[PDB]
Parts: sequence; C-alpha cells; structure tokens
Amino acid sequence: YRQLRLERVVLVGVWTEGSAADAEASLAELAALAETAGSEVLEGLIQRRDKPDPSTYIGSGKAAELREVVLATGADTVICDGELSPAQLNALEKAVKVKVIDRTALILDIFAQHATSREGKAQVSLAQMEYMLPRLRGWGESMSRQAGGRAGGAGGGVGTRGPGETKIETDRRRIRERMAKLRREIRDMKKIRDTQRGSRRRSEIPSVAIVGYTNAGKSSLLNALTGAGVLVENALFATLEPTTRRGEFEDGRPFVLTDTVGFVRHLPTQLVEAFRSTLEEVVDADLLIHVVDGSDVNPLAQINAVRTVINEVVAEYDIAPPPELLVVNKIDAATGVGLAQLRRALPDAVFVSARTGDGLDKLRSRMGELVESTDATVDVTIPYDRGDLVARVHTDGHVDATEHTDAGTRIKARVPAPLAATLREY
Amino acid sequence: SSSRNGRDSAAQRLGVKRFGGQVVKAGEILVRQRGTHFHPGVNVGRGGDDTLFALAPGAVEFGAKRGRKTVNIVPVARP
RNA sequence: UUGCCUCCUAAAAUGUAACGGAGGCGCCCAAAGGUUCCCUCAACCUGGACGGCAAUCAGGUGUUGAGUGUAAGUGCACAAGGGAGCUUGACUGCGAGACGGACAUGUCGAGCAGGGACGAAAGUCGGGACUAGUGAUCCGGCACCUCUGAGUGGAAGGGGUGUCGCUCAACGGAUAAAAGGUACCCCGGGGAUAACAGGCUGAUCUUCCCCAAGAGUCCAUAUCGACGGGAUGGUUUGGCACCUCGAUGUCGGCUCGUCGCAUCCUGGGGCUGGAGCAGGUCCCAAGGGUUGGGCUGUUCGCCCAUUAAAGCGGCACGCGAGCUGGGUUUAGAACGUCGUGAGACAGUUCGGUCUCUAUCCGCCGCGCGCGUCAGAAGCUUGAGGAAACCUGUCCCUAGUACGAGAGGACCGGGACGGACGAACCUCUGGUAUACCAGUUGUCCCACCAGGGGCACGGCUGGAUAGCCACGUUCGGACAGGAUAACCGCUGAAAGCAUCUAAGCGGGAAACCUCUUCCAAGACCAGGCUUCUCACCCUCUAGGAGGGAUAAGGCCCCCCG
RNA sequence: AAUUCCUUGUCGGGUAAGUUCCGACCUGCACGAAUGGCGUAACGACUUCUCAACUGUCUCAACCAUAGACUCGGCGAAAUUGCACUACGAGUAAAGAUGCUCGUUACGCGCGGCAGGACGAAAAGACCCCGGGACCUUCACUACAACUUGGUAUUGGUGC
RNA sequence: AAAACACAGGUCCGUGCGAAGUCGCAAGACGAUGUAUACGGACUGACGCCUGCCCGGUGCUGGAAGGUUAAGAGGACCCG
RNA sequence: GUCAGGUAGAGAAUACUAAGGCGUACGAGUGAACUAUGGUUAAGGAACUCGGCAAAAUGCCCCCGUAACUUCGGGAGAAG
RNA sequence: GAGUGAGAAUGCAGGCAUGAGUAGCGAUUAGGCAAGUGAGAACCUUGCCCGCCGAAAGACCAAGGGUUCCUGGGCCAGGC
RNA sequence: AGCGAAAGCGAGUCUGAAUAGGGCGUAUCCACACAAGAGUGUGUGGUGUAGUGGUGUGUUCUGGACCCGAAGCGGAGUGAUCUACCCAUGGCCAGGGUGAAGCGCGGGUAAGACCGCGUGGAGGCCCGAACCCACUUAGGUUGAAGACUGAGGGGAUGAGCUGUGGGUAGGGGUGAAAGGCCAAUCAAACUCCGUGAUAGCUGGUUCUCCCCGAAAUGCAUUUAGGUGCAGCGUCGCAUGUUUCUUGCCGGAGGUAGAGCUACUGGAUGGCCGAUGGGCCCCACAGGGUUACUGACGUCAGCCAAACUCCGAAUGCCGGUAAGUCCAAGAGUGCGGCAGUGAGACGGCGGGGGAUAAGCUCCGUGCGUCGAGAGGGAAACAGCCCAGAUCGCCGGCUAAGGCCCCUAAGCGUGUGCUAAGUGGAAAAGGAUGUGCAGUCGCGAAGACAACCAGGAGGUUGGCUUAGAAGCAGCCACCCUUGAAAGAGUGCGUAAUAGCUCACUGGUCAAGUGAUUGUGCGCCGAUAAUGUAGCGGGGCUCAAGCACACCGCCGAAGCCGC
Repeated sequence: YRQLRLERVVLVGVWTEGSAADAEASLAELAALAETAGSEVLEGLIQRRDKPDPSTYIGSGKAAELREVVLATGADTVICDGELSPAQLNALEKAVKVKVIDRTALILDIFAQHATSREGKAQVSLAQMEYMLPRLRGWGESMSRQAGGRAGGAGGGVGTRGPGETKIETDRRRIRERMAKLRREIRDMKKIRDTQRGSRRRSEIPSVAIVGYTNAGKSSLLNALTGAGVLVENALFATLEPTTRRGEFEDGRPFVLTDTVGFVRHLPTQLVEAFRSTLEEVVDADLLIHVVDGSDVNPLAQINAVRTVINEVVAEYDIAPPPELLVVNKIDAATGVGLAQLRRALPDAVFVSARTGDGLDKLRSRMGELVESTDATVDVTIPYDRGDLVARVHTDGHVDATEHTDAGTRIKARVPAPLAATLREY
Repeated sequence: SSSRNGRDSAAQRLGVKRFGGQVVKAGEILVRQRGTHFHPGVNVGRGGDDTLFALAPGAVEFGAKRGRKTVNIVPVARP
C-alpha cells in the first residue's frame, strides 16, 4: 500500500438514516478514525439527502461550497462518510481538484499501517487490491492519454500484431490472476491457523471470547483479568490478531480468554470475509463477553451492531452460542452520568476505566455460572496407603478441598470424567 | 507532468586569458570576469564589464596588494 | 519546451549534452546616471511613556555576518554600502588593440579633437558594480542634408544621417495571409521507430533464505515467522530499442506432444501441539496419471458431480505451409459520450474470403546399390536403443492394537474394478455397392407368369468373409543389485563421545536388470552350422579383362 | 438497455451447475420524447436464448463405393532458386545457426507419407512512424461560382 | 444482406407560374404539357397513448426610431 | 425467343423412357495413408461446439381439431 | 574523339536450367465387344450390346462468329 | 587607378570641423635617411607592375542534368455493349391453395346495423417450377472459373425478371445511399499530351595500379534520416620547426581530497541554561521546587554538486633548452575537391535510471572497430598483443600457452586444496586444514576415563491438595578446606535414579579463546541433451601461491 501526506482533511456526508444526533455521531466517529489514522479534522458536514446523488455523492451546490471551504482552508483531502462508487468519486474529484477517499479507504489505510503479522498484512493487502480492482477502466489515468497504446489495425492474413485481446482485457486478466493467487493463499493459511490452536479444543476447556466494537476492549480487559500484558491501546483497531491466556477461577480448569479485534459499525464488507480469525474464534467459543462503554452517546447502537454481526455469522456457519452476557465497562472514567439509565435496563454493568480499573469480582462471580457446567460431581474414599492416589484427584484441574479420615481420606471433591472416570473406587 | 527546468544561458567565456610571464600588447583583454576578482594593478585598467585590459606593452604578472589579487604589466626594456 | 540571463550538473583553462537540478527577463531609474565630499552597518547591554524584546536618543561592546532597484553568481566595508552639493558624458567625430568566435551576432577598450559636467587641482564621466531587459533582413513612417534629379529649369521620386513600425515568443525571424479528419485510404521509405515474439536488466513478479520482536492455552523456531537484509527464473506488469516492416500471421479452442521439478496423487523419510483415526510441516523422489460439464471467445475464474489427483511452467504467451475464427484488429451499421463537422471512443452490439502441387533438413515406414575379405543359405547372441511403469473399492488379519470412550490401526495377504495399451474376431454389435429376400415408379425381355436396366446398392429386413469396437484375452508385476532422502553397527583424529575420517549395513513408482519389441551399416560390420568349392580364353604371365558356371537368388506366371 | 465502465448491479425464474437469457428494484458514468419516447398483430436466409423429436456434432469412432492419391503408358507446367557430397545438443554471434567452436550421431540413392524449421513461397507492411499525396470537414487562410445592394450607359417627357 | 436503405403515414420550410429547385456561361429544357388537395427540399418512418419547458448562442422570417459602411456626386486648404 | 410426347405426378419439378442426340477427346490397375462426395451404424441423443455450423428428422392427400395474442385480416398448414 | 569496360537496379529482350519427368490432363453419363481402313487404332469407320439427356445434352430461330458446312487429299503445327 | 550613394576627386578618396583616428588602392621589392619602436611609420632615388584568346582537366549555373522508381496535378478526347438509373417497344412468370369488395335470398330490427346463404378470384397474399438474387456450408482457393460448383436458401403477379434500341461521361454521371458502380481498377475512370513531372526517400552506377586518408563533433535550420559553415581528409601555392614530446621556469583554477569555531545549510549526544507553562500565595504582592521547555553559548564527534577557512595530481597558456629533424610526411594562411554531420564498445569522472540494463546523454592529444588482416581469447568489431609492400620448406619474440587433441614441460623446489573447488555467485552459519600470536592450568604426569561421593535442619522459600533435594523464583562470605549448591540443568506431578559448578588411587599433555593468516563446505536452484574447464581427462595434478629454467607462439623485428 501507499501512504501520502495527511493532516489536512475535510469530511462530507449524507444524513439519510437515523436522526441528526445519529448523523453527528457518525461524523464524530469518522473524525476519530481520521484522527487515529493521522489526520487533523478541519471541517465535516452532512447534507440532509434522501439518497446520495449519482454524480458527486453530494450535489452541485454542496460541491461548490466544499470547493470554497477547502480552498479557504488549504486542504487537499476529502473523505466521504460512506462507500462511494468510481462514478461518484470521479466527479467529486473533478469538482475540487484534490484527492478524495471514503471511510472504507480510511479503514483499509489504518488497518494496513497497524498490521503486525504477515497474515493480517496479506489480508489487508487483498482487501485493498479487491477494492481497487474495479478501477482498471475506472482508473481514468491508467486508461487516458492512451491513443495508440495498442495496435489499432487489421488486415486479411499476416498481421504480426499480437494484442489478441484488448489491453484492458489483459489488465483485467492479470489482476484477476493476482487476486486468485492471493485468495488461494488466504484459504491455504486456514490450515496454518487451525493447526496453531490444534492443541486447543482437543483437551476441551472453557473458552470465553471477549467481543466488542472497536475501542471497547482493545485487550485492556484481557490485561486486567488474565494478568498477561499484551498490546493495549486507547486508539482504534490496535489489536490486529487474537491471543489466549490461562486466566480462570480458583479451579484448576483454565478459562482460555480469546482476544477479539474490534468491529466498527458499517464495515466495508471486505474484511468480514477475509479476516476469519476472530470469526472462527467466536464460532468455537463457549462463552461470550460483550464489552460496552457506559459513557458513550448511544451504547445500544454498538450493542445491536455487534449483535447483528454475530447473528449473521451464526446463521452463516450454522451454530448457536446461547451464553451472551454484556458488561458496560468504562464507568470509572466518570464521563457518563447515564449509569442509572444503563442499569435500569441492563444487568451486569461492572465498571472498569478506559485503560485500567478493578471491580471485576462480581463480573467473575456472575460469569462463572455459564462456564462451570462440568459433570464430574463424584466423591470417593481413598484408602490408608494413598501412594499414587494423587495423580488426577489432586494434581489436576477442577479439584476441591475435602475432609480427612484415618482410613486414607474421604475425598468429597469432584473428579473430571475423562481423566478419572472409574479409576476411583468408593 | 513534466520538468520545470531544462534551459540555461550560453556560458560566457570568462576566465583569465593571458597568464604570467606572457608578453601582452596595449589593450589586450587580460582577464574577463564579473566581480573584481583581479583588481587592476599598474598599466592595467578595469573596463565597463569589470574586465582587465592592458594600458602599455610589456609582460603580464600576477601580484597582490592588501587583501586583493591584481595584475601588473612590467615593461620589456628593449635592448 | 522552443530566445536571453545566473549557479550546479560541468570532471580545478575555455568549451560541454540530457524531456537533469533551482530561478529570473522580455523591466525600472531624468534619478536609483556623472562628478566632489562625507560616513559605516547586522547583533548585544546599560535607560524608559508608550517605544511591545522592538519606534528615538546617548555610552559603548561590535570589523563585515547588514545592504547592494530586479533571479543567482562573481565583487563591493579601501567601499560598488548610506548621506549631501552641483550637473546631464543617458555626447559628437573616432578609436590602436582586442576577447569571443562556423557565419551572422555580442562584449571591453587606452588614447586624440570639439564642446561640456563635476572638482582646490590634479583628476573622473561616450549610462546604470558586472552578467539578461531584447528581433536580423526586406518593405515603408518621421526630421535634417552643402547628394541625385531620365534634354533643360524645377518638382515628384531616389540617396544618405538620425530614428520609428513585428509575443516574426516556433524568438537565425521558410508566407503579409492558413485550422482538422481518414477505420475509404494511396505512394516512397524505416526495425533510424512502435504493437507480437526473440534479446539484455529483474524495478515489479514467483520460490526462498538471513539474526529473530511476538503469536502459538506455558514455549521464538511443531507450525508462523513482523521490522529490515541477501538471491535464484526470466512465466507477469515492466525499462532499452539490438535482428526482423522488399511481412517473424496475433488470443482462445482442437490434434499432437517433448521437457524442469518449484510434487496434486501415487513412492520412500524426520518433526509434530503425531494416543489411534485424522492430519499439519520440511527432505528425497518427474516413472505414470492428473475427469466430465453450465457460464462466458474467453486464458483464468465460479459453480454441479466424482475420483488420488483434477500441479505449476517452458518449448515464437509450442504448434493456423495442421484446422475454427468466438473477439481481437480494416471497409457496413446502430446506441451513450466527445468534436460546430468531417471523424474518435483508449465503451457496448450485429456481420465480416484464413492462400500455397514439400526442394533440403527433420520424423514414421518402405525399398534399391554397395559393404562386412571365395559366393551363398539357415538359426541366433546382443553393443545400442524403443515400448510400457496408473491405481481405487471391498473381505480377512481385526472391531485387533490404540483409545476411559467416542471412534479406530500399521505391516500383511485375498477378491472385484476405473483409465491406458497390445492382440483377436470365438461371443455381441457395426459395416458389407457382384449375397438373399419384400416392394414403389418406369422401360425392356413379343405377351401372362417369371425376370432385367435405372432411380443414393432405388428403397426396405437380414447378410458369410474381411476390417473394426461397443465385444473377448492379456500387461502394469514378484524378484536381484547399486543408490536419493533417512535409519544404524566398530571407531580414532580428540584414552570419552561421534553414522565417517578407513569400513560394514537397511534404504523408494527414481537408476541397471527382470517384461515386450527392434537391433551386427554394433565399421569391433558378430557367433554355430550347411551348400559348389571347381573351370576355360585374352594382354603375355604381372596382375588383371571376359566366358560360361556350382549352391542360391531374381525375372516372368498362379497367388495371400 | 444494440445505451451500464464499475458490473457477472441486487432479488426471482431457466439447468446440477447460467459472465449468455427472461421478470422485477433503480443508486440512468454516458435514456429520452420527430438526431422521435413506450408498446405493437403479422412478417424476418437479422440477433439472442429455452423446449419435443431428430440425428456420428460428440462419448468414439468403424466400415463400404466413387473422384482422388499410388504403380504403369502417354503429353507435360508453375510459384521459388547465391551456392551445396544442406544432421543434432551446448554454446558464440546482427542477441532465434544445416554453413562458426567442443561433443554426440549418421552407409550411398530414392519411394510413400506428417508439416517443426529453412525467421518457407506470394505480395518493396494495409498496422506504427517519417516525407509526399489524395479526398472530406470548418466559426483555418486566400480566392472564385452563385445570390444580393448601390452607382453608372441603354434611360426618355409635363407638373410640384 | 442486416438493426442499414427504401417504404406507405406524419411535421416543417420554400415555390403564385417560361413558380421554387435543377441542368445550362447563356438560350433552352425537366419541373409540368402539372398550378398550393400541386411541386421541390429537410427530418421521422405503419397503427395506439403522446412530442414536456426554453429564442439564451447560431440559423430563418419581418421591422420602424436610430449608429457603422464601397463606388459618385463632391471642389475648402496645401503643394508642383 | 418457338416447339414441350408416354407413363405415376397437380404439376414445364421429380424417375424411367419415345423420336432425336451423345458416352465430350488422356486410359489400365490398384480394398495404402489422407482429402472431396455420398451411404450405413450398436447404446445415450447436442454431453462437441462460440453457436444444433453441418448432418439428421417432419415433408404428400384426405378427415377431425386448432391456443394466448390480434389492426378481427391473421396467428394457422398453428399445435395435436 | 567516345554510346569506352556490369555482378547486382525485385533491371530489359533472347535461350535455358532445378521444382520434374512431379502436379495436371478441365466433373456430378460408362463404356464394351466383333469386323474393317491403317504398318502403326482404346478414342477412326461399320455392326451388335450397355449407359446418359430427353421443358433436353433433342429440334428451329435472333444477335453473335464468317466459310468452320460438304466433296476430295495430309498428319510436321493445334486436340492437354 | 581607386574612393563614395552621388555630385566629385584622384594616387588619393570617404568618413570627416580636423594638416587627426580610421576604411579602401597606390603589384611587389632594393637603398637612404627623419620620429618611434604602442607593435613602426613618413617620406626620397632605382627594380619596376601581367592580362587576355583558344585548349584539357575538376567543380558549379540554366537546360532532363548520373540512371530507375511513385502516388497524384492539369489540357484534349473514349467509354452507359459490364454495372446504376431512366426512356420507347416486345416477351416471360408451370402448378396447387386462401377467400375483399360487389352482387340476390332469408333471420333481424318501425326502419338501420349485423348474421349467414351462393357467384367473385384481388392481394406489393401462401407453397412451389422456369427465371432473378446470393443467406449457410463443403469444395475450389498456381482452381474448371481473374469470383465458380455441390447441397440446401429468398422472391417467384410484381417496388417483378428479361430482350431489343436509345439517354445520362469524369470534379461529371448514376446511385432504395454501400464512398456503391461507371468495361475485371473508382475517396474522382480510361488513352494521349505537359512528361524524361517530382521526389530531403529506396535501389543501381561497370577496368587496374600507386600515394595520402577521415568523421559520425559544434553551431543554425518548418530542422532532427536532410542541408550551410566550422573541425577532420586531400592537391597546389608560401611560411620551414613556428607542430609535437620532454626538462626547467612564470602563471590562474577550485575539481579529487579535506574541514566546519571559517560563511551557508542538516544533524549525533552532554554541560550552565534564562526565555514560557504547571503548581505556584491563585494577589497580577510575593519565594522557586521544575522528569516540561530551556535560546545564545560551550565539550566531543560528523555530513553537503548548487558551503568552502583550505586544497592537490593531471590538464591548460606562455618563456627558455633540447629531442625527433635523408620526417613527424608536423603547424599555420589562401585556394581546387569532397565525404562526414545515425556512431559503437572498452577504462576513467559523471548525469538519467533502481548509482539495473549489450540502456541513454556527456568530458577524456584515452584505446579499438568504424575504415583493420594476423595470434590469444571456443567460436565472437570494439578485450590483450599487434598496424599485413610481396616471396622464402629461416630465426627471436609480444599476449597466451606447454598431458591428448594442439606446438611447446605428464618442468625443478617449498606449502595448500578433498571440494573436481579448480572449472559461476550473495546475505549466514559452521570442532576442515595451512600456516601468527595468546590463556590459567602445565611432562607435579596435566586433562579425559575407572572410580568410595545418594536428601546438612535439605518435604523451608511464594506456602499448608504436597510445595515432598526437585514447576519456578530473587543467595550460593557456607568445609577435618577432601571432589557437590536451602541440589541448579538430565529426571520425580510423588519417591527413585545420575549427571552438572566439581574428585583422591591407575599417572600415560594437552586446555580455552584470537589472527581465522590461504585455501575449503554448503548457501547453489528450469525447462531439446552432459551444458557454468573446449572436451577427454586431471589431485600419482594436467588445480592454487611463490621462486628459477627453458620452449611454442603472428602477417611484429631480424635474415635473403
């Protein structure tokens, strides 16, 4: 990918759904995304439009005022709060004579610049190749000044000229072959991703997947609960790959905490099909931890966006994760006084600051009931000579305290079914 | 989409023309320069274009006054 | 972009290109010129009413960092830098010498006279500190002339001196006066110059590798390997234009293949987060195979079924003197867009002649002559090649090992199969142009009956042979040896250890045999046997030239 | 959409599969009402698809008769030709070698066939470019035709 | 060989009669031995529902009160 | 341009034939490959293919019956 | 004093080579036999069979060609 | 007899106020003098002035202008027998189907409308011959045919086809319009004529010998493949070392290099560090802690084509001395005559590029080819040696070679090589050897090995499911100093085992790490067939490094 000069940006949108408050929230979200990507928001405006214009996405008068304001502000970058077409952007650029992009372009740029591993780097690269695929003919610069780019001649018999297919068709063929190879690669690495956790889910153990829109967890909850410090940030879309740890109850059974990358509303429908890591992880997860901010202007918007994405993937993959418990964190920030408004209709709203915080005792005590569904529930009496009667009765996972007796000891705890099925004797 | 440069000026033939220990006639253009990079010594005058030209026959020599390099024309002293 | 000026590029004289790097000019000054004289800034401290830190004035500290009308460079503090008085040399006639120089241009000039200016009185001034601020020639304007005046006198007109008229800016300025289309195209040229391919480089691309931050429920290396770095191949996009424009026919498809392994399966190994089954990686391994269709010309790709697979690539993006022409890529036509329009689309849609008797090599067979040391024949070895090499399902082993269980083996055998190839016609089936039969029309055999010629053998139902596949039989091996990956034994160098340095070994569809075929033109021209093995004339005996000859072969003849 | 580059727009039909096709939604790059807009019965050697039968188009090809081809006899050309008792691999070369270097292979001469090459034959490349043309277009220049206005001779006379 | 052309049906423009248009330097001719229900030119192309707005620019038609404008009447001044 | 027979045929098409005219001008063999023309083909019937290109199939006369649509004519020889 | 020197201009005219004794010998009718002329016969003649056309490959005209029509002689040229 | 434009003058004249500067002639020279020597002038007396007409040669002017070659322009005419349309007059369209108006009957409705009933045989009607076209397909595609045939195909009573005879004729015709056709050609026909059109373009240009011998550069160009001039070549005329090389001497440079406290810029870390913010008392009085920021300074260390306090080597200009001096066949000036004005590669400094390209543009008294043979390079223009007058059956040599091809050595000695490296190659790793130094131990037998050594409170640590030497943890001042540590790593979840920082008796030299000295390994890896020494072969060197001996080696030198 290619990164150019930033920090001089304008924002254009059309408010065709929701209310003025929602349009403003979308504008603010775009502003925050641009800020994180490394831009300085100068002016962002929304037009009350039923549907975007098929020429400039804004309209003639809107484009005029945008030209005026951008010329006065000395910026050269425009950002549309949506998914514009090559036709839209061609006019939107011819009207201003400065670079133009949209929110999906911004998100692909930030993903590309935040990518950590070759895996995600290739995923994001494929996303941007497939977004730029339509602009072969749509690339007016590629298909302009091209008089005589090929052999515009014919004849009966010997021609000797070998553009047997239109130059544009050859370009389409080559880019299609490149994209096919990349798709084959991203499908191939499915097996690599699988074998990486192959050991996991073989020895069945509860898996709690931490889900949340972007800027919700940013691995902060992971670092706070498990105790393992990983890349945690207040910026957006910082955790680019998942990570599991050992955190659990006092019980020896591990509760593998599955990290999840953020999910921004209104995805560009290019990563939801490429970045399969988190999707597969939530598919195979046993419990779900839904992260929410208690000081946001509309937490319910993100809540339902996440719920919708989850339901879509669930119906797509033929699964059903019943356990779905939410948690309204970011209350220690004290930046939201709608705490009563949230609590009057949303239980399990424990409080943790944006980056730090505590008070997850109630969280854990309420979450355990949904994962501590073991079937052991077997007691036994070990005889005088314990000897080797310590292997899986004490040196195991979910092992509990018990009483003591002269004839060895009455172990009133629970022994795992697969580990110790019948080895014990009452 | 081009280059903004590509043109210069015909290089005027600057540079000292007659060197030390060289017989010179009266009026010969000793040195052509732009700044007074060679102040006019004795029997040598500075023209309009800051150039050095002899005034009397003889041979050219290069000398230095206080913080300046100049040219002089020593006579011939014919036998 | 086209002229001119400045620096670098530019390689310490000059000069020096690039569609190389940064900029300026097509001026402004009647004072910003000439001369006489005077003075020295930029910055800093001590004081403020502003006056900011900083507007003015003093003391200084301060030696060129300010400023030089205009870009930059060269110079200027001795001043070209700042201030002031007078003045107009911002002259006339010239001007030895010159620099630069294709030519035309351009630039400097001591010094003489006239009449000046400034200075005390020598002295300086023929514009601007220099380098750009401009345009030749022709043809005409304007003023002066002590030039000429088509017989004379004049006058007109001509001549000269001074000077004016061009973004002639494509700026050495072909006209005083000039824009486009050609896919209707034509002609002379070019591989000096493109599209296709070939060639060079490998930016781009493909396959990796190099230390490893982190991921991988702990753990960097079981598996990924970020940031960065080093390469291989030249199959993509590419860059150069080196052969080809007195033609190298261009994509896909079809036929045919040959080759590399960077291996899709099949075959051998190590690690695995390999309990078993399942699998995942990396090493060796190119012998064989690697499906059939819908879509679109499509290569690709998606989808439906399978199987082990439906591998990637080169060979002019293999193959058009082998084929089709789907669209590419002519002439027709229309839609949307651009052009006022001819026309264009680097958009879409319909339709649009695909030539050639194989000379040489090349390849598949076929022969004739000669050779393999008397002339022949029979049977063969085999130097060397060629052909082929695929594999699935199920039963037992064994519900056995393993695994609490779910599930479920390895190695072994046994049967049946998919594709491919060879052979054959006994079976099935196809074909059958003199077979048999039924039959339509017509004409003929005098005529009825019975027959024949023609009509695709007239048509129709059969049809032996031959040929053939849809049919039948068979092959893919078992076995030996040396190895690749890998696995071990004795063992010092290095009293130990070590798969290695000397050795011994196991080790795969790879390799050589084993299978089939060709094969002594295998010039090392082969081996074992059998057949007549004998004779005459000429040059003048030295080897030859003829003669009929032996076995045998051939010719012709009946033939397959 | 003969109009849509994105684009195989999205949904529903057709097949097991539909970048072609039909019905819809419409975000019409770049529909549009006499350069006519939307339908339209019949018609079309126009284009696109779908269905029944049909069949060697195909799985997958086989056999048979003719003109051929081939043998024989007769008559008897041509396009092409610098040459010749014209091999292959690796190369090197004007970068693709029968003709050059190293090696491998090959008895002399033909017959029938296959078409990889001899950058094979034919057409001094229609393509691209340079120069010359040609034809056509126009708010390129300069002219003319044609049309158009006035003066002027034909053309003269009485009044205000 | 077609979707292109033509086509019957439409609309507009011009033509008042040796009409316009066309051939022709001209004569003359076709137009037409016709006469606006005709002829010529332009576009569209049976038939049904219809052709929405705009005369800004260029064309076409027609104009009065004005401005520019060649040829000729003109005969001041100057000069030879 | 004029004659236009006989049979079946609706027919000047088609098949064979009347009179008439020709075997027309390189031939003889030969089951090579392969090409043109035909012919035939098991089982499936377009799976080849760009595309049913070609090839194949119905085809004639008489009876019934004949759709949406339609300008009321047609579609239509529908189809069966 | 020269029309003064060829090896080339895809040069020009004449004669010749290889390709080569190869292709080809001009359709969807087809010939055969006996005899004869002849020295020489597949193609000539006669006889006898078979086949082809028979809204013609028959018959008669126009234009077109112009002596080809027939009799008698010839086979150097032409009939592939 | 020349000067100016001219009048006009005259060896002077023009410019000119100028008897003063210049331009032009007084052919040219000799001697004399006078000022000067600023480049010499002025004069005086003598020599005195060479052009023109034929003629050849070489060029150039106008004519065709060395020859061939277009497309096309214009004048005059020929074409409508093909084809387009039209006009006059004839002809043709087999056969089978459909039923419109029209006409009379009835039901019908006051009456109409309509419904049928029979005749009717039209319609740019239907099927389909002749006929006219050419939609598909196969053939043909040096054909039978310069446009056809076999099969199918459309119309086939009309806008029909066709005969006969006429008209429309080239900037014109005609055109159901396709840039169609107009006699096999039509984006402007055909034949003659201008005409031998023109070509900045292609091709060709014929006998010999001798001498000399280029450039592909600069400038300008409606110019970039052309052309003028310049340079370079050649012949003549004159100068005759003035050329060139070397030495010495006098010179300016600002490049390479180098520096930044010497200017301008970028920037590596420290020192005091105000200047501002925090909090500061929230008073703006008022005191500074200050991870903040701390200028300018300062310590050290850098970098730059458009920075230079400095600054070379070459190069260059000049003076001088020699050298070559039977010749470099030098330089300079003037003519006769061109080509040249597409360069390429190699070394060097560069630009563009990715500091890639056999890439492109540059400078290089640098080279070669170009224009150049010979030997080495495998063949190979740009590489190395070397510039071919000819012959020789002579020799010595350069580069390169010396096992066979292939001429010369399987040379002599000292070492390395294990990889066939040699006889491709990177980042990286690495107990190979060749060889330098160096470490505490240390010929006490060092060290290894055999060795008695198996929980010290040793189940502590954080803790109690045990923390069971021992999951792991932050410490080992721990010894009759024996060779063991709250025992760490091999293992035990728990014991249990034994190594590890470590050992007495056996008593027999190594033990780590550098230079890695040069050589080695891999890394290493495309497709027709060894294919990365020419091959065979080579380590019993025929490989590598160093010494010495020789020999072959060309068209070079020498000998005749």
